[PDB]
Amino acid sequence: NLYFQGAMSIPRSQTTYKKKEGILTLTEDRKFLIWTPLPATGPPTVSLALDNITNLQQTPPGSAKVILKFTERPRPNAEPGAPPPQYMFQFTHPTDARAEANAIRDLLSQLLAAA
Ligand SMILES: [Cl-]
Ligand SMILES: [Cl-]
Ligand SMILES: [Cs+]
Ligand SMILES: [Cs+]
Ligand SMILES: [Cs+]
Ligand SMILES: [Cs+]
Ligand SMILES: [Cs+]
Ligand SMILES: [Cs+]
Ligand SMILES: [Cs+]
Ligand SMILES: [Cs+]
Repeated sequence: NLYFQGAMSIPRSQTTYKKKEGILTLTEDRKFLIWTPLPATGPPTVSLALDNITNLQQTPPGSAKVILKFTERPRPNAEPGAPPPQYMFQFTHPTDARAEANAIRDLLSQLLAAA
């Protein structure tokens, strides 16, 4: 019977990464999570293929900061004791930070399950 894909639009959210302000979004094919520093006219500094993402975590509501943390699959010759690569994005929209985190989280979780 029927097959449905997510139809919510791709958001562009104000976020800090490694203490630099930028924009977190997805590529138009919804296959990469990309973060670009402001002004966001250059190339992404982070490009994470959703196929390589193994975990999605968040600060709980009421935390000092609204953060999503994405974990990637270990690099090929990483040592077996080493932590996996991780990426923390702090949402900085003065009123909508948590809403915006929620929207990205929901869209990513849907895409990750659909693959
Ligand atoms: Cl919150
Ligand atoms: Cl949910
Ligand atoms: Cs936005
Ligand atoms: Cs995945
Ligand atoms: Cs997983
Ligand atoms: Cs907060
Ligand atoms: Cs490894
Ligand atoms: Cs990192
Ligand atoms: Cs901001
Ligand atoms: Cs699937």
